Amino acid sequence: MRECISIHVGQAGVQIGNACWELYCLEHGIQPDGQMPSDKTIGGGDDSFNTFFSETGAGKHVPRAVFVDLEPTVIDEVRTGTYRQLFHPEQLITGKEDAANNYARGHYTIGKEIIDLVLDRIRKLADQCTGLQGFLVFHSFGGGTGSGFTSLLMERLSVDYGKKSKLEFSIYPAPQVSTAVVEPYNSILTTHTTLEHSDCAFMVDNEAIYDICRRNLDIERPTYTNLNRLISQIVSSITASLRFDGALNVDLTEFQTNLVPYPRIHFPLATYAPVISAEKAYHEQLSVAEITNACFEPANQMVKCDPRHGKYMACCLLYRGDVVPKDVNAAIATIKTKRSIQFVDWCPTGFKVGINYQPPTVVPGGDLAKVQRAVCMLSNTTAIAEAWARLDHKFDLMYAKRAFVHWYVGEGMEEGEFSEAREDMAALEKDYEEVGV
Amino acid sequence: MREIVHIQAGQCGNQIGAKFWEVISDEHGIDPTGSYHGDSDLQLERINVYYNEATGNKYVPRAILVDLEPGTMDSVRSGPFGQIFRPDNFVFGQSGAGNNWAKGHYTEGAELVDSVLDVVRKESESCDCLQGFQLTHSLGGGTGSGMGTLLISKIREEYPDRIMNTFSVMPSPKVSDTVVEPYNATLSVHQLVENTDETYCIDNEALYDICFRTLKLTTPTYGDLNHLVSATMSGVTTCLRFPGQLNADLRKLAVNMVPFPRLHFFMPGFAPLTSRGSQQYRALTVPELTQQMFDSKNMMAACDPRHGRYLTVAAIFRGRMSMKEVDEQMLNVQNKNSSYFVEWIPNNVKTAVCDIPPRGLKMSATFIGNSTAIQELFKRISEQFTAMFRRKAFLHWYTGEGMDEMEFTEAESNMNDLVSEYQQYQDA
Amino acid sequence: MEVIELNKCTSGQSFEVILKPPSDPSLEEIQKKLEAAEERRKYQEAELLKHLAE
Amino acid sequence: MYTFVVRDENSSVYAEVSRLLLATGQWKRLRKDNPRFNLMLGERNRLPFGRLGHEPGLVQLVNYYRGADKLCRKASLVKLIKTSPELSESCTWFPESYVIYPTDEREVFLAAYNRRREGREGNVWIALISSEASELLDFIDEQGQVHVIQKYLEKPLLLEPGHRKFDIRSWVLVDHLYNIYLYREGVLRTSSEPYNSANFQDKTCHLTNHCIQKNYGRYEEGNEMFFEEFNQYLMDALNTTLENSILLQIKHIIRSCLMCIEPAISTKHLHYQSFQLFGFDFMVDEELKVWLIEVNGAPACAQKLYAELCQGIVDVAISSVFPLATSIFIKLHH
Ligand SMILES: CCCCCCN(C(=O)[C@@H](NC(=O)[C@H]1CCCCN1C)[C@@H](C)CC)[C@H](C[C@@H](OC(C)=O)c1nc(C(=O)N[C@@H](Cc2ccc(F)cc2)C[C@H](C)C(=O)O)cs1)C(C)C
Ligand SMILES: Nc1nc2c(ncn2[C@@H]2O[C@H](COP(=O)(O)OP(=O)(O)OP(=O)(O)O)[C@@H](O)[C@H]2O)c(=O)[nH]1
Ligand SMILES: Nc1ncnc2c1ncn2[C@@H]1O[C@H](COP(=O)(O)OP(=O)(O)CP(=O)(O)O)[C@@H](O)[C@H]1O
Ligand SMILES: Nc1nc2c(ncn2[C@@H]2O[C@H](COP(=O)(O)OP(=O)(O)O)[C@@H](O)[C@H]2O)c(=O)[nH]1
Ligand SMILES: [Ca+2]
Ligand SMILES: [Mg+2]
Ligand SMILES: [Mg+2]
Repeated sequence: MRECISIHVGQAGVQIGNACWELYCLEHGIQPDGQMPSDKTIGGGDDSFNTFFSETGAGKHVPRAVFVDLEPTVIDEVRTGTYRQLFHPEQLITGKEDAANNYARGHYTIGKEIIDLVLDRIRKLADQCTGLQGFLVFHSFGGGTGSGFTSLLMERLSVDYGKKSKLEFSIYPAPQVSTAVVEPYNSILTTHTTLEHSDCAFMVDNEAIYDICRRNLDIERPTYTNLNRLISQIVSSITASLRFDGALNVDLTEFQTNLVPYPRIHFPLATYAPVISAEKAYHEQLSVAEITNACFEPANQMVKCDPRHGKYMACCLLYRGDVVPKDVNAAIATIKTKRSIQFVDWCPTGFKVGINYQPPTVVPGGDLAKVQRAVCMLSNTTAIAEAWARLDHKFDLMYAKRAFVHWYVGEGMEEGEFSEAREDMAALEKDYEEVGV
Repeated sequence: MREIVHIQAGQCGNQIGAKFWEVISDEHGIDPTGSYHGDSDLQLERINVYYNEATGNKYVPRAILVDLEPGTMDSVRSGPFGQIFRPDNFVFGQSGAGNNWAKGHYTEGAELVDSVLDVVRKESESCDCLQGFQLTHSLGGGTGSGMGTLLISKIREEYPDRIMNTFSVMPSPKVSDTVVEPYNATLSVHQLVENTDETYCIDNEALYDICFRTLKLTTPTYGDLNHLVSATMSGVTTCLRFPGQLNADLRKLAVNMVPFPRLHFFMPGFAPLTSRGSQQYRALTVPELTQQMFDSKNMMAACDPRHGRYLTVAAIFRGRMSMKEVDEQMLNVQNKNSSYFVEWIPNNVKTAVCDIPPRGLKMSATFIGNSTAIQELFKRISEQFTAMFRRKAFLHWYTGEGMDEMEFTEAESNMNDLVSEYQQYQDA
Repeated sequence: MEVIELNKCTSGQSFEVILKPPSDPSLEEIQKKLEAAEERRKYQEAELLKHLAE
Repeated sequence: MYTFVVRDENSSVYAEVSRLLLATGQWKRLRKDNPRFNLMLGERNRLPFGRLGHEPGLVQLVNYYRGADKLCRKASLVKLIKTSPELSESCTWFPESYVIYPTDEREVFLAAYNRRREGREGNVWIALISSEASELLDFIDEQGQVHVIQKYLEKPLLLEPGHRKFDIRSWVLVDHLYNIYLYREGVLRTSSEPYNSANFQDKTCHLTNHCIQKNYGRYEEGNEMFFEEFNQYLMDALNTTLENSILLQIKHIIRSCLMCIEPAISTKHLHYQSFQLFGFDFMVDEELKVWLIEVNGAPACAQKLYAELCQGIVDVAISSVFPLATSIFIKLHH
């Protein structure tokens, strides 16, 4: 057994974190108390779930988690909410005034004054790990803390834990629930600085999740609660192999090995199915063929893009529920004849498949319906570069006028970091096009 | 606890400031004595933004009342909410400023300013994490314009990394006949361009025209004008006072609204426009709020939005309504009127919804625009200013207090530069 | 076409299926970037206070 | 009020569409970089498909299919016909073609070429035209970009009086639902100077472009015979009709080509929608057998037909998606 530390930075990171840990506790039969009746080794263990949970002598199962935000409001809701005795107060770190949707303010101004304290509290979790494998970092691209502080943290984690893997779950900005007009700036900045320090990063466009919630859960105007509970399902499907017995993606290095052959192009596309409204009565259960065919619809992806106009260099299918290999391979055979699935010439056309027999857990009284089988496809496709093009265009429109740049220069950032960040993204867009056509 | 320190200076500033405190105290269920008597925890969650909490369970506005004459502050003390304010936060002289910016800034105001700063300091020390300051004042008089700007300058020296926010009432010949108001206003705008982060341009031209034309009040009082100011001030501070996602503090608001540091003068709007006592029995639809809040007749600055382009916009809706319908309607406005929103700032309109409405309205909407059309307001002041200044008329009132013509020329230059700067980004 | 690497346990199973074959800065440098930012920020504030003192 | 943007100013076809959309009084033209449009009449090259369909409260539509280049580039079409099982090497209506890169399937070309020498049969190929291989390979190596060696049709159908070569242009509109609409009016782009068997030097009788014919305009106005007159010629001189002898084969070729790529380019369950006007170029041999020459992604129209065709693009491609306040097309059913 090898431990994984989760780190939650900013409002988005923190609030997505809560959704994730609530869901993990339900999946493992852990209570808000922290007690886990089914666990028979009291005071410790080397079970698969112990990758995410340490244990106390009183039998309390406690997340390998630190929550960091530069303002107390949201982390206070964790301190006083349903799962409050789950966490030790040294895991919940808060500042006084936030980064004001300013990368520079999060990275330089407040990042310098808070970074040593955060590495200290991360170090206190690493010390109680027998074989720490790495970090799962949750954050937004658009917030100042989420962008600015995260990129700094990642740079430091490379110094202090050079051999350890670092995975991201990054929230890509969308105008329908965005809170700032400079989110393109912040996204480009933190991506440029974090690129060398991230081994594999899962991008979730809030636009995609918002539309999935409208279209498939029949929600008129999705809140963050609606979004986060869907995000948590996708994150759980992805982390299940670390928390449960299995032989696919069982340590963080395997995510890189299986999904990321080029280090820079480390942004696999996630696609999830089925997403079914709970308040919908009479629902025809979708077959293995139908949910597996749904993994090639843009409308089920975490980022809206078109894999047909691009190339795959890796593809994992992660099933949860009543599924056997016979029906998966039959589904793939049909799908290959009906759809456009080009791999790059230097990779084999193929699929790594993991099945856990337990179907997805739902949050009780939630928006998602219980289902007999579900799947998350993790595909490294060049079509995700569309997301970079959109973001890079919005950047260019603002930056050509130097709009809002004074806010960043005012916190000590040089104007040249903008154009360095931008031309790094130009090179990334070029790397993707070179691989893809 | 992200505290704002409020300052009100001069007749106008103290009058609109007093009305701000009446209105928000009522929305937060604070009575004239400071006691909470509300029926919702949403009123108290962010009460500390504007109120100190004293012993008992009493709430004292973090408010500093400043003037160079006693009249308006005796009126505020004698008024219904007057007992709510801390008595040591009334700082007043006896001389007056005689509607003279030089007297407020340099001579009469210089004598009182240190005792104001002591009260500001004491209020600031008591804050867990001060975010900044808001000032209410007119630019056309002496104390509010001259001393108000001096105070801004001094506060910036002591607190250079905090946000400075003003509610600045622009003079109009429809409301005042004092001949020297363009001088006072131009001098004050010179100060505001350098030393504020966010200024709400509340234009007496617009306030009067709304009262006369739309509200059909043929003899408007200052009270009728202020009724529109207090509603706007409630509206634009909602996001600071209630739990919310968008523009929750002064700095975030500034980062969303101000793409270049000098262009920080905002054009506020409000729907529905009401007069006091005349009841709105009919609640507005989300479509009507959205049409009206963007309408030229609902703007508190006398500027034609069609003569410019919006750099940034904050729209804030209040009451219980469909969020879906707000989104549709806001998206509808900017897609149907696409050419008025600069293409070089993507997604520059941000929308907030707060469940709690103002008193007497079920539905309301408050607009905050950084539009290049605000140049028309400055151009009007500039024309009035230049007409006098080219013959040096009424200038002895200012030179007699020690000022030089050079200051006037500099102020004129900086404001004319501001105007051309808006024109630059209007044609980009 | 071809299944490989089939592993089974009580919780689930996993495998691979092939259709077709083929054809970091130091602690020091971080501090110097943070400190220079702070010096530029402190220079801006001192220049402001110089202008206000005038 | 709908809104649109114009990003190819050279398009003779979509200039008339924008003019007609403005004339309706329910469409407004925005400036090219304003993203808040319902319709993009997009640029020829580097079109930003990845930026489309991410504007809330706007149904967005573009006048190109992303991936339609695979049908419309010469080297791509040969590869597409060769490798797609639905078209295949066995495809009877596309001339024997080979992709040739300068200094690839040059080795496979020479094998089939040297079989025709032993066979004692017509061995002319086009790049441009020559019967000896040595000329063609050496022509490509010193030129620049990739080229196609395609079998030249020795035995064209010829019009009388004058003994002239021709090609047929058919315009096809593929809407957002992937209905395939053949415009009823096509056009024969004719040769004027008579067809010579031996003389390959004079590239005028052999290449039937509207521009390259510049005697000229003797037999018909601007070397453009339309379908009424060509049908009449077929009835008189050959005792057949246009519909029966040629048009069924065209209908077949068009539908076969567009069905093959439908999975790759359809916008059915996508976040933006596509339509596109194509120009199929057809050659007809002496046996009245139809042959595909090329597919053009951004065709021009013939001067007489602009008014009708462009009004049809508005009716079926645009007003189908964006409805307002006697059908010129034939629906090719699949
Ligand atoms: C003595 C110098 C006052 C200058 C007053 C300007 N106004 C006028 O109507 C004046 N007209 C002008 O100045 C004209 C005439 C020449 C051409 C153009 N000018 C502007 C008349 C009062 C002149 C006879 C009104 C304001 C005036 O309105 C009246 C009396 O009709 C005033 N309103 C008030 C007022 O609002 N009083 C409040 C309390 C109050 C509020 C604000 C204050 F600053 C002071 C007191 C209490 C009343 C009951 C209320 O709430 O309505 C006091 S004086 C402007 C809105 C145009
Ligand atoms: N999915 C999701 N997105 C969120 C959530 N909270 C914020 N966001 C998005 O993240 C961006 C804003 O960043 P935040 O994480 O709120 O900002 P922050 O990291 O707290 O940084 P500062 O507040 O600037 O210090 C916008 O794109 C929001 O839509 C959340 O709970 N879920
Ligand atoms: N295999 C073949 N057999 C007979 N004629 C052929 C032929 N290939 C091409 N042609 C002749 O050459 C002409 C032009 O060919 P093609 O359309 O491939 O070139 P092109 O694409 O450069 C013209 P444009 O650029 O305007 O679309 C045709 O009109 C046809 O008459
Ligand atoms: N809207 C409004 N304007 C006012 C009020 N009182 C004064 N003014 C305007 O403010 C200007 C005079 O400034 P005032 O505040 O009275 O002078 P001060 O006491 O020296 O600050 C003129 O343009 C007046 O019309 C008021 O209560 N409301
Ligand atoms: Ca155990
Ligand atoms: Mg935050
Ligand atoms: Mg006065």
